[PDB]
Amino acid sequence: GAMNSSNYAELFNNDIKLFVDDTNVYRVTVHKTFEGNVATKAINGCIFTLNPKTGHLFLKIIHTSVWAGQKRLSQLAKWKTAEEVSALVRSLPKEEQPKQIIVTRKAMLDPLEVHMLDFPNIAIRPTELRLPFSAAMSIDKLSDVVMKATEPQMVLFNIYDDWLDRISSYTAFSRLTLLLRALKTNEESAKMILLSDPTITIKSYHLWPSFTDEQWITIESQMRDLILTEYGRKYNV
Amino acid sequence: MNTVPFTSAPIEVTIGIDQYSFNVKENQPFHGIKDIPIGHVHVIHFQHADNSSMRYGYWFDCRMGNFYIQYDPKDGLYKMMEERDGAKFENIVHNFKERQMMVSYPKIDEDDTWYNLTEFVQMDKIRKIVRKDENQFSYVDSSMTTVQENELSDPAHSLNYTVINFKSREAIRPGHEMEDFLDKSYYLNTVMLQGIFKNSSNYFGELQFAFLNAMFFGNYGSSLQWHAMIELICSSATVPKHMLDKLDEILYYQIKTLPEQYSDILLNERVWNICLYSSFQKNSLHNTEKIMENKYPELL
Ligand SMILES: O=C1CN(C(=O)C2CCCC2)CCN1
Repeated sequence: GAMNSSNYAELFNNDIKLFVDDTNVYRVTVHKTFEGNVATKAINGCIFTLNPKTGHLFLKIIHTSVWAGQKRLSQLAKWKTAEEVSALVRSLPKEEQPKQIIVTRKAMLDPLEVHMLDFPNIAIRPTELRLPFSAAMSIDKLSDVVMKATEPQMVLFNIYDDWLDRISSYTAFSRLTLLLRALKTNEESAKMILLSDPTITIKSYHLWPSFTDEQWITIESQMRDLILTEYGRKYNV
Repeated sequence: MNTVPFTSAPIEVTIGIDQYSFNVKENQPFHGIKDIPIGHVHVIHFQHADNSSMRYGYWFDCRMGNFYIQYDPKDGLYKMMEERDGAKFENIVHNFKERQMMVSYPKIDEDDTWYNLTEFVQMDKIRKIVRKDENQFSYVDSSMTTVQENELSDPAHSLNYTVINFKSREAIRPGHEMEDFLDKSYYLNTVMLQGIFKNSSNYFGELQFAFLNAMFFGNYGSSLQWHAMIELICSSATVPKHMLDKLDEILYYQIKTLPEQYSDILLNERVWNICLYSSFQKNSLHNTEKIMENKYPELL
């Protein structure tokens, strides 16, 4: 059934699974019209589909043309998400198809179940984990490719860079979720932490800086301080 | 009028006939039910005084044969049987009538309740849902499961209602996943009505039969089928006007007949609130919404 803290090591076992996050599929800016009414303007979005074991990110860019002339876009966005995940699954060789797909928001369950009826053996699951994948658009290279897209496009990333050469997938996921949580809580400060030292750079083929092991320990503590700092600023503690 | 004689009543029992109930005491001089209206199906049903476990009963139509009830002390239940010797049967009934050993099916000038609960119910369709071809009548009880319940166990003792499943490939056309899930018209009109039931009369008949098995036997899978068949219509944006009007009448009489005290267990809060207040047909069931709001406003 649902995925939570009791069955967390299951994420890193050898059954292929994907997280699906739809929080950046339908994105808008709200503004005033010349008549002083309010209107939305859609901007490009993305489906965040992640294999937590390998780091493979299937970033399906959602171009604003897909909303043209459509109604009830926040509902359509869930179904378009399920449509695209189902298309991705069908495009993968059998031995690469997931055994489970975990949706980060429970409103994605029925859309995805309905689109995956052809795959009765793939489990569609919710989770009680609150994951910070909404912050994916705070990663500059992902935000850039989304905003520059002129048409529907799928781009493939490893969201863990080369970390798996040195650490386990459990530890890599822990790092990723800590970085994203910090980018979500105070983006300016998080990016300042990540980029305050010009001698540590982001390789062309990577998403995050090329930190040594000791430097990741420092970075990771600064991120926890920031999350604790903002927690204090928020609740006045 | 027709008659269902009883050989005897050796055990104390509450006997139902259609929407009526009456008590027979152990070894009371009871020999059956007379004045049964020709033209409708009927159900004769039983709840033993010493073990309310297993309500059970028989769906029959007197036009199809001469039927009687006889207690079996081995299997421990009142059994329906057919008498083929028509002169034996007529002779028996006449003696019991002459001795006034039969309770009379009530004839009421101002009530059309049973007709309105069985309008579309046919014995021939009951016998395809309840499979036992060597009898012209159909046994149902509290415990019998449905084919759908059996997929999620004895196949001979099952209720073979039409399977309805909203997250199934039958319900959802490739490429219309959102459309078909949010608006079930395709599943209702093409798959079920044109494809499986052939007409809305047969659809309503199964819906009505399911309700009555839910109410009279507490049959849980029957209640599930009745609610699924309501929800499929209410969740369809395109339903012929005559079906919506008739559905409102069907449901009105069903809610009207429901024992007030059983509504907690025979009515699904989610389905009813969805159907009356959120669904495409939320404004198309005026009679049903009015009786529900006045009779069971707690459920809503
Ligand atoms: O089956 C029967 C008939 N009875 C009636 O007609 C009573 C119940 C409602 C109508 C008055 C009770 C005796 N048994």
